[PDB]
Amino acid sequence: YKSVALVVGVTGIVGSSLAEVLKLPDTPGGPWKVYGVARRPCPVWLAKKPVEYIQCDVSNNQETISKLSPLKDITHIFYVSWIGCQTNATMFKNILNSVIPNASNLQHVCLQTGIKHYFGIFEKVVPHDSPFTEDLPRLNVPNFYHDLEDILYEETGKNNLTWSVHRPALVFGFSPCSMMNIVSTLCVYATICKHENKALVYPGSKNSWNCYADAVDADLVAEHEIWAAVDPKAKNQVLNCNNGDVFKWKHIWKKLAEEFGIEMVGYVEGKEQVSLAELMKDKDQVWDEIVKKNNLVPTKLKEIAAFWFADIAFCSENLISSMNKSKELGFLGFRNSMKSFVSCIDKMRDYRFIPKAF
Amino acid sequence: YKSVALVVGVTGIVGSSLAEVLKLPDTPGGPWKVYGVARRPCPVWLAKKPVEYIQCDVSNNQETISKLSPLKDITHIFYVSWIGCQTNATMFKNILNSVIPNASNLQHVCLQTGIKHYFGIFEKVVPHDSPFTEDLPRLNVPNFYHDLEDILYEETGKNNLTWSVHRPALVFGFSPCSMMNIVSTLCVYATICKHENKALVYPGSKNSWNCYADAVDADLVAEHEIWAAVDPKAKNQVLNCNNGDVFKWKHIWKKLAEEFGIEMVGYVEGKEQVSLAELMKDKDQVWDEIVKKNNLVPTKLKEIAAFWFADIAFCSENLISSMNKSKELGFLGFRNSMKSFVSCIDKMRDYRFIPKAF
Repeated sequence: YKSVALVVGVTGIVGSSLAEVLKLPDTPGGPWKVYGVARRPCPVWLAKKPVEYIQCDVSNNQETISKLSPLKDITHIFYVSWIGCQTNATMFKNILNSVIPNASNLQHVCLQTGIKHYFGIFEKVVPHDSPFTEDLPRLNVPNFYHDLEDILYEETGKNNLTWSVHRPALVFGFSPCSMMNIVSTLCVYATICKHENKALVYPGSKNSWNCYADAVDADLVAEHEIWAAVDPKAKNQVLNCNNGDVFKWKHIWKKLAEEFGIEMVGYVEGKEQVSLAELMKDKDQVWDEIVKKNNLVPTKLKEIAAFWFADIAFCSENLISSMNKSKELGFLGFRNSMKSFVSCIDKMRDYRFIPKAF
Repeated sequence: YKSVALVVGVTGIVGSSLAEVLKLPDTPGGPWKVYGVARRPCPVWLAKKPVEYIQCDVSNNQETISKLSPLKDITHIFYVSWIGCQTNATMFKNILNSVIPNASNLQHVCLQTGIKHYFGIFEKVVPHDSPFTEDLPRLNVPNFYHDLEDILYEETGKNNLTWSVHRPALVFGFSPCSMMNIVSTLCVYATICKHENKALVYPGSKNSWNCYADAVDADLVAEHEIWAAVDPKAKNQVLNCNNGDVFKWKHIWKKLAEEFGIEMVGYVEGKEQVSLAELMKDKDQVWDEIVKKNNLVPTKLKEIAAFWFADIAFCSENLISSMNKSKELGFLGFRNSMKSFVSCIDKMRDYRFIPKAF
């Protein structure tokens, strides 16, 4: 092995893409050894992969020391755990305190944050307008992402390590474990509609129907993090990560209806946004019956879908981010966002989480 | 010489970029010989370049035959003349009728149209929504661009030639001859404001201030046309061409003010769009005095600026085009649109068409 990755959050959407992409033939930095850390016991999908799984609650300092301090060969840390204050800072500090003193060939720390935390719902002071670039200064408004950056900079600086900060847009992806996942949430809603013989009714705002939006494929995020981990010209940079294009929810919606073979009802002029979370609140038993009727992987509705997260997406606009910095540094990776969305639907079907198309 | 280009419209914004780019070291298809056709006598900027200049009114059939039929060595036609009905069709037909029977090693015809003709101001039948892709079918609405495509397909088909249709977004560029040029128009307005000690007052709509827009650098259009002219995998395709990013007029405006060292007045809530053409209607003499006072290249206001064209830009929105098709075919060329806009300002200054910054 040439390089040794510690993927913190391996069962998450991006973490699961890193485990796969790190193991492909001709991956930069390779051949890679991969340690994958997550709180749950190793999922069956990941047990069959060449990943060394470490079950660890990284919010527990002792346990993090016990399980990560023996891993002497780590060269690259990829901190990609979903970010839901002091707990996120503590988790990241735990990782760095447990590995930095023990891994004598440690080179680089990759920190994943996001363009916006929950679409900016928590952000008095006038915010920066879009298209979002990485050179925009920090505004005097508290931010959990800025607290993690500060720990990265301090710990990498003192220890002669390189750093990256990756700011993914809304992620399109799927793996057998990760929730707070937009495509899964929308596929679940489509599946319920189809089961109940109802149309795929758009519950969102006018503006989110018609505005330009962007996103990022989980695999592209993995490629971008690996690139910044191995390209010396890319190191010690804050870097956005999106698919390189724009889309509209209205087009995703039509595609979604088409893929499920159901009628669409788009935005209806004058009709106000309604909560998808509200529409779905009494559907937990319906979901149980769908799983049974279609022999799906048993999931609970609250585990596979986050309707509240779709609701925020559908009252958001003006959130486009730029890839000019990455491109000007030589990263020309992209995805067709419409093709990426469909590929996630296909993947959920292939893994039996939602019914087949026919 | 390996390849022999006939650049129809060499004094235009894209044509002048093709003449330059076709002559760079290590240009695909090279070394290129370049014939440049335009109606005016050879400009002094272009006389010093290794371009064989052909003065020709291509709307005159006889003259086109007289001047183009002796050019036996042409391999590639680049039809990039500005498109202002029967006249545009006739001009293109003239070119093909004059060259196809005479140029026995002719390979390829590149046809440049646009994403929209004059931002769609001439387009009953419900138009296609954006982001614009090349697979969207033709709608039963007359279109001068569709008439030129039809001639391309018919003439290339019958003669065993390959074709390309390039659909540039709004072009950012500058050369010493071309009008209907957005950056020039805005630099001229900025120059007048500065001369008169007034602020750079935005005269446009609210929506065009705040909406996402896109554009294309003239040099990137040249690179894209050359790529499709030489890459066999790219041939016989309709292909959009933009810089790969998005911007907003509000940000361009601030940049424009900054570059001229003048105060900005942005969009003012409640104030309706006013015509820039109207604001400038009695400025022809003012422009003469600015040229004199700053020793600029002598231009007439009506030749260097098209304020009406800026006015259309500033009541337009929802015109974003996709580069996914080109990227998926392996064309990864891009520009930072904000940097491209500034480079055009720099170029106009360098060539002495507008005053220096200080």
